Amino acid sequence: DGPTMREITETIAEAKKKVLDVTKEAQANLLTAKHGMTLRESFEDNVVRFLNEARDKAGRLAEVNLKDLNNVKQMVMAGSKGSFINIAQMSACVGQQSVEGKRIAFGFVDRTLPHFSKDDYSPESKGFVENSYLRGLTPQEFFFHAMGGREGLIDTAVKTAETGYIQR
Amino acid sequence: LEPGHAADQEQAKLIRSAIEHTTLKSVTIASEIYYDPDPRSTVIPEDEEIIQLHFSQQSPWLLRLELDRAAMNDKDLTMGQVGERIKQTFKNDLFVIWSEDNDEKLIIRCRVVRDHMLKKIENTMLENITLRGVENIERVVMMK
Amino acid sequence: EGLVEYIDAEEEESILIAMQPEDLEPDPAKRIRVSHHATTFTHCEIHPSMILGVAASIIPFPDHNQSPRNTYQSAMGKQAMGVFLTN
Amino acid sequence: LAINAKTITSGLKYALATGNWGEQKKAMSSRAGVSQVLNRYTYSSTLSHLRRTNTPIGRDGKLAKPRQLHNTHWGLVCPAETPEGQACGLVKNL
Amino acid sequence: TKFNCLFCNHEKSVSCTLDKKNSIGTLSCKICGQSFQTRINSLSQPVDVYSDWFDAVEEVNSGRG
Amino acid sequence: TFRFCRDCNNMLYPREDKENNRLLFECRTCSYVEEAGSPLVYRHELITNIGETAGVVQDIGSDPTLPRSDRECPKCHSRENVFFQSQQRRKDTSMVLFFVCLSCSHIFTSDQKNKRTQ
Amino acid sequence: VHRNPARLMETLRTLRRKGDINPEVSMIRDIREKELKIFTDAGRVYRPL
Amino acid sequence: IFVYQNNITPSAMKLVPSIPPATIETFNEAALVVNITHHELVPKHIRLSSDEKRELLKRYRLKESQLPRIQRADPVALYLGLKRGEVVKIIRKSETSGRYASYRICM
Amino acid sequence: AGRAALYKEVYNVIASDGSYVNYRHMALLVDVMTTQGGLTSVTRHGFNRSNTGALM
Amino acid sequence: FDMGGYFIINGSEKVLIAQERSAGNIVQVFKKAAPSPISHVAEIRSALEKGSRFISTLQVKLYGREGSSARTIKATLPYIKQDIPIVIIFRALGIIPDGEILEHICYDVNDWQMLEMLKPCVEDGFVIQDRETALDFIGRRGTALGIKKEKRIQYAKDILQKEFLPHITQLEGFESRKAFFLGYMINRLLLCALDR
DNA sequence: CTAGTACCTCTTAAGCCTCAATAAAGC
DNA sequence: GCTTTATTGAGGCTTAAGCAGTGGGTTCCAGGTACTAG
Ligand SMILES: [Zn+2]
Ligand SMILES: [Zn+2]
Ligand SMILES: [Zn+2]
Repeated sequence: DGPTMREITETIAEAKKKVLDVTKEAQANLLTAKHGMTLRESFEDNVVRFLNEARDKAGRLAEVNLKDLNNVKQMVMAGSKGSFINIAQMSACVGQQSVEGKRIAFGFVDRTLPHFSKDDYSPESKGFVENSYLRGLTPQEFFFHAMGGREGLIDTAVKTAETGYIQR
Repeated sequence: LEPGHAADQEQAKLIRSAIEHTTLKSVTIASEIYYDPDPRSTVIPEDEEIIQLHFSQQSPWLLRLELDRAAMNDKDLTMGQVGERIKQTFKNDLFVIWSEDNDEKLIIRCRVVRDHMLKKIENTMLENITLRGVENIERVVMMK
Repeated sequence: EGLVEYIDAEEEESILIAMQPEDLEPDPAKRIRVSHHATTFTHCEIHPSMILGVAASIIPFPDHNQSPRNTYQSAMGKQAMGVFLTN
Repeated sequence: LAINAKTITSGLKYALATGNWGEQKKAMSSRAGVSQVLNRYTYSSTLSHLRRTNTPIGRDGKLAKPRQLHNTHWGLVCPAETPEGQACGLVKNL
Repeated sequence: TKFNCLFCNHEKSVSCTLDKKNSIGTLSCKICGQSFQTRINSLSQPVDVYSDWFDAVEEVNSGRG
Repeated sequence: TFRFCRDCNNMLYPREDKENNRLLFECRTCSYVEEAGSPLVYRHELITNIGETAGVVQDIGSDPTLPRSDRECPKCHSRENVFFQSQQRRKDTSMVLFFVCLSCSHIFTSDQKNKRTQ
Repeated sequence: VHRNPARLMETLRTLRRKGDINPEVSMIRDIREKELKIFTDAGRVYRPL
Repeated sequence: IFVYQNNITPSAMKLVPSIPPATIETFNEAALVVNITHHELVPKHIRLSSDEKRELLKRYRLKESQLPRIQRADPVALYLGLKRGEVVKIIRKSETSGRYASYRICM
Repeated sequence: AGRAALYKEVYNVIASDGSYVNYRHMALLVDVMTTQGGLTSVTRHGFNRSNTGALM
Repeated sequence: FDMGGYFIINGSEKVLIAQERSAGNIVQVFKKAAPSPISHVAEIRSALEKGSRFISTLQVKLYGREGSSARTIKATLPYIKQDIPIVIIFRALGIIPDGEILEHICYDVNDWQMLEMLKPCVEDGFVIQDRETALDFIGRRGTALGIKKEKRIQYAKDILQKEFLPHITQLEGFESRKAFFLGYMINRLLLCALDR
């Protein structure tokens, strides 16, 4: 319903504002890096954690919005298949796209895509998708999701052979 | 940690510092080969203070290392401990003096006792000297 | 006339590209659109959907579908039985 | 005169027949697979095959980095169209 | 420490010793007994000593010393 | 600071004159000798604050790629600026940004606690 | 090397757009490195915009 | 039992076998600073007599090589000074069973 | 102690994804990898270097 | 509807799949694993763009890891197994003065880090001061029953003219372009090593 | 003359050899 | 006191390993050359 979408959008906006504030604090060297972990890695971990928390909150809001009459929710409760992540991505938010255990790297010169200027660490430019499959994905979000899917496919294709060799 | 000391965070950080591997590379901001014509007089007017406290024979070469105060505070490293470690590693080959921590700028002066091998000696003293910790240790993180 | 220019991989590193002709230049159902933070946009895409290949373009609403499913559909489309030529 | 024309015609025919792209038939490092039988299961399949790209890197190995599509592929290589399996991440379609 | 020789025309009969401390390259053949000495650098190699010996032999033969 | 002979266009090795107790730059190829202006011989700069602001040119602000910003310039109070990050790439480099003003081509750090000329 | 990279790059772009030079040629100017690269070799993938 | 501070020269190592009837074991000061047996991972090791070894072999019907092997230089073997052909019983605590008794024979 | 550490690491890696395997299988695996004097890696340089049947 | 774009061989329709290759005439700088002594290697696959194409993989390697105290750079000249210091190559080209070599390698004299890193290189290359000596040293390796002083200096000069950076030119009229290109390659390698 | 017939053409695990110090025995 | 030893180990090069099963379509019957039988 409309109220649920409005609440999800508000939560996403709050998460984006928090990420922007954290980035501004980091730029002014006002953020204390975690012990051992470097400043860049600490900032990336904090941003990823915030985005994951926002996505989880949006998924929880969607799930509570859905009623027992909902078919997807009923199937998930049955335990046949699906999970919280599936409902969240289908109705609330796809979430951050991780490649090699990290956000989308600057493939170009300090630019993830040509559509973004150099030194753009905002979530939208770092693989984050703020639109569920229902509404659709923007071309940048689509490309990031494609990169994530390619990474997953390659990982499966290599790990199947590795596991077979180990089992042998 | 031991059950008695497992409830104290100060003891945990003390143990972490004791076992954490500390090297001059992490703390040393820079190292330069300055020239000191005489021990009594220094080319840098501000450097004289280092020998002033000494007032209150040696080769005409100087090696000046500038460190990071923030790194010292974070790692709890102190000038006295590193000086003692250097003296232990080098009994009398090189004379080393360090400024008091209270000074705004902290530097260390090392000079070979009575130039071609000076670079090699400096490289060995930087890379092959450990202030404290255990070899083959990168970082130690405490957790609850 | 210079209305359309060819750009290679190397040149893309030194240009900013707008998503739509009139979106970046100037009912919560429409997908969220990234704000036009920049103001230069020396170039722009004729249409984003053209990034898709021959098989991918056949997929209806590829964005609405997960990327692995799109890849599977692209692989499977080559095996679909249908009229390949009129002769 | 006395030019052996077959030397060129037969060589080209062999190169386009088995896909062995080499200076001579005896060569074992000809990097086969350059030429492939055009697929005509459906018109879309033929179009995709005609616009297909191949990577000389061996299909074996477990290095994911080359297989992953770089950000530079935007607008040049289809993000989704790609074979699944050993050839995944190596065979690309523009 | 194996190189060809020109006096006896025997291959692999030449041995070169490079004393970097004294910076001296000495070339000796185990068949004809010919011995040659030259100045060398830390980057010198036995091929350098062989080339120097060949150049010296050519200069001596030409008589343009 | 490192200089050359200025006559043969060659490097100068350092040497110590104990009789004069001085550091002198001279090349063994020739007889040229000079007295070092400053007592600088060796420097490694394990951590370097220079080189992060490199490549700046007069037409830097005209690059579309550089992201714009509306921060007021300290001197000319010009809102228009182009902001970028540290040029040097490292796993420990700070994320401090640098802003260049088109009107005066002045580079200033985003940090407010300390003001940096470059 | 060239002293006025901006003017040369603008002239090259204008000529390429007008059609005097083959559009397939790729010209890239990097201010950070202050380097101008021109590529005409075959096998280069390009798209229209 | 002889304990050294820094290291042992090879001359002493080759001289040690010079006395068959008397067995001499060399230990490092750093190695013995902390007792290994007190560790939780290491189970309880009990030396077995020749008669006990013979009885175990007879009951289980095993040969010398069928029993699990333990390195001569194993820290536990040095701690107990186990000799060649000597069987040691290891009592371990497990989740599946209250305790388990295994045996190991030096190679 | 090495066998116990190997078993604990095997259990941790197996349970990382949530999959559960009975303790007996892990115990047998660590025992076979440690039945010899040292730790016999599961490779052509480990158990395959033992004195088992030639055809095996 | 048929788009053609294939070859009819023995009736069978064969299509040639596009083959991906690393672009030539470009310097690519890659790091090396810690166990290997090399630190950074810059490679260029020079090849003629008009005819008589042949692969010329020229690689310049910086020996010595971080803190090794040996910051030396050696370029693997084609047909020369033993890597030669860049100083000897510059001397052979014609840039004998050390200052000229440094200026070609480093454009901005203000940056003293590059000069400090290159100091060992010039220190080790100081032995060579003549073009003939540099050519002879280059020709030392890969002996094929020849006399270094007799019809080998010309052979080494021809190799340096053709084998070394064939793409930039194939004539001896202007050999300074090769020196400038080598200096640019070394500058890129040093920039990559310094992490800038 | 013409056409058969054969004939020359990417990530580790162990093994081994090759290297640079080091304490004892010769003398 | 000086000289020559066996030992120690440390890396380079090398030879190995590289999910399982299944369906199908293409191409090889090899090039020229000399010597000799009908
Ligand atoms: Zn001889
Ligand atoms: Zn001079
Ligand atoms: Zn301004």
